[PDB]
Amino acid sequence: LAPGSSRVELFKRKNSTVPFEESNGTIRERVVHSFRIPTIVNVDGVMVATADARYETSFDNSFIETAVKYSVDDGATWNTQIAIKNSRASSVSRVMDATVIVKGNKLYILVGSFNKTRNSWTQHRDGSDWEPLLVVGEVTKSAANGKTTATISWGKPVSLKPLFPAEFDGILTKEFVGGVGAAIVGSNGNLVYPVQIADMGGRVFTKIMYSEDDGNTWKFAEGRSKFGCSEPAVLEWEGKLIINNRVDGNRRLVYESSDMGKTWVEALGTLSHVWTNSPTSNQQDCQSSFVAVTIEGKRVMLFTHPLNLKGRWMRDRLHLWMTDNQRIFDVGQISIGDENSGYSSVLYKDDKLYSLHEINTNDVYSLVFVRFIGELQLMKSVVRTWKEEDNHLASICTPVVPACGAAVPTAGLVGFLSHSANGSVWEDVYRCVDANVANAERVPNGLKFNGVGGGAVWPVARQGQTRRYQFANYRFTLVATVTIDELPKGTSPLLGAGLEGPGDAKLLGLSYDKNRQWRPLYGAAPASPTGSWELHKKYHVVLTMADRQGSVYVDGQPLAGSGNTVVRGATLPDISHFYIGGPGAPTDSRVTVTNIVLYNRRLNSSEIRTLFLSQDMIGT
Ligand SMILES: CC(=O)N[C@H]1[C@H]([C@H](O)[C@H](O)CO)OC(C(=O)O)=C[C@@H]1O
Ligand SMILES: *[C@@H]1O[C@H](CO)[C@@H](O)[C@H](O)[C@H]1NC(C)=O
Ligand SMILES: *[C@@H]1O[C@H](CO)[C@@H](O)[C@H](O)[C@H]1NC(C)=O
Ligand SMILES: *[C@@H]1O[C@H](CO)[C@@H](O)[C@H](O)[C@H]1NC(C)=O
Ligand SMILES: *[C@@H]1O[C@H](CO)[C@@H](O)[C@H](O)[C@H]1NC(C)=O
Ligand SMILES: *[C@@H]1O[C@H](CO)[C@@H](O)[C@H](O)[C@H]1NC(C)=O
Repeated sequence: LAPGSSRVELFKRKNSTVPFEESNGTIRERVVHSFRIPTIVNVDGVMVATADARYETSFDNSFIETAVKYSVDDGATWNTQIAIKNSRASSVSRVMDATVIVKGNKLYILVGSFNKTRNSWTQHRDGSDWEPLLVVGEVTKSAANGKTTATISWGKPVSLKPLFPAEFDGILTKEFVGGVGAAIVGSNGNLVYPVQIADMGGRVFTKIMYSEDDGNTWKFAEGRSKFGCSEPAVLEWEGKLIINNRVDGNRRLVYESSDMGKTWVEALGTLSHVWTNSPTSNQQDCQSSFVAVTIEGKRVMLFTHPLNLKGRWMRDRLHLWMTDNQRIFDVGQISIGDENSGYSSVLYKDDKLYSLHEINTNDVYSLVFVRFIGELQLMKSVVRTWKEEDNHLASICTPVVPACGAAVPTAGLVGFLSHSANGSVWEDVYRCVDANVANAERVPNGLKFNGVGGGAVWPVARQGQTRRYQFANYRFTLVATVTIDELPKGTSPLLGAGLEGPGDAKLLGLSYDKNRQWRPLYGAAPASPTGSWELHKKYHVVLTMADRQGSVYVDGQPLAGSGNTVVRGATLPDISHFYIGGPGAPTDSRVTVTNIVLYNRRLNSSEIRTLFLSQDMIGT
């Protein structure tokens, strides 16, 4: 966990007590084997932590009730209750998997309820022992002489089953549950719940169940995920709802929707497929928290997920990520060493960052309450860097084009390599994904390469487990200022996006040859000379790839062949990295490149001219 940060075993396995109330009223303090499925929120000043209180064993299909522990002193002190009771219909009756919403001084909890099944939910024969329960709680935060206090009265639970269609587009429905963890209140005031639906047969999938009348009605919105998507999380971004899904056996799928879920678009230019369940991505996946907060004047999203280096359900190394839907920063591990963590929750309150997440030892589970001093600190530092640079760049008077000129483009400006560097790392100005460097010597705002393999590699698939530049495969705009320093024996590489796989494939890219012509590479079509360039002279290159199409620009003008289809078929390309210069063959590209900019969209033509018109102004 960050140096400075700390934690406390808030819901301690086999130690902590919950007031279990017997059939006939008596209430007894009772030990609880494992506490799993945490969520901690902030109802009007009073901290609320909800969880599965699994009395006898950690297994899903045993006896479970929803416990809370709220507080009015930022964790100094804590009270404990049992928010929802199970039916008590057998020795496995349970309510679980709370998905929580907070509006005003009310808490709307949504849990799955089962009576006697001993197998898990997707494999049930019908939905007859399952019920979707809605429960509301109200925080009453009265005080007393320099000492606030508070109560939470919980209401009888209400079943949502009569409002669940038997059919979705002809998909027979079996059962549903909320996504797990915190959901939200829409900026339009709706109560929105991401929910996971199992059909008759075990296919699972995701949807938005919302309320525009504070709890009284619920509507199942038109759109859905792909099959294999479960435990969705949700937040609102620039008028849109963004739904991050858990995906067993594959990479995490992300969808955006602008109509409260009526239509879903897969977020291929931003967050989809970036995150995953294990280095090899074929393991069971794991719940995540995905929360919109404002830090240092700026709205970012916050995302938690373990690396699972150990695999299966160990869920070691919980991580924390922060993104503005453009850049993605890895804050670090919020958990200690090789401990096995699990489902987590993050909460920003009165300028303090916190977490409530699982720890697992021999499958007996605890919930730790963590204080993110370190992380927050680091988080502000980079939000400061994003604002700081966005604004700078957005404040450069670029030249007026014969019709101050249009702004330097910063929207979806993902990364940028300028002046800061050394012999083996060109650093990202937006502090997220640096460049790996070789045989280079510094020049203002960039590197002059010279030597076998001199160039730089901006990891794309080579990034590894988490793939933060996953976007390039859908669209990108790669920009750079260059000169050719020495003529090439034949043809050498200048700037590109090269393909994972055997051989030496490139998606789109540009090279120069012995004749002083440019050789743009458009997918697998063979390079063919075009134009003229003059050693030493400064050129503005921009490579552009969208709609499976590519274009290359020199001096704001597109070279011949631009627009050529660059990849065939439905699968997205798997870009390995972007190359600057000439990072098998002993490639010695003798060039100097400076100020490389990266965008998650296809900049436009006037946008490209803005950059061409202002490249001697963007540098750090
Ligand atoms: C209803 C239920 O089974 N809940 C469990 C869920 C589910 O089992 C699985 O995601 C696929 O059905 O999994 C997990 C889990 O740590 O993986 C915890 C949940 O409590
Ligand atoms: C519960 O754990 C606490 C934390 O250290 C400790 O004080 C105490 O020994 C434990 N009580 C039990 C049930 O043994
Ligand atoms: C309620 O149930 C418990 C369970 O053993 C019993 O001992 C308790 O005193 C009961 N209360 C009454 C008044 O029966
Ligand atoms: C489950 O059991 C309870 C307790 O008797 C019953 O009233 C409830 O309605 C049952 N319904 C389901 C979800 O099968
Ligand atoms: C080079 O600089 C980067 C950050 O600028 C740093 O991570 C690296 O360790 C430095 N030194 C080496 C060995 O390249
Ligand atoms: C180019 O895009 C910029 C910003 O996204 C915008 O100002 C301008 O209207 C666009 N021009 C075209 C060609 O649509």
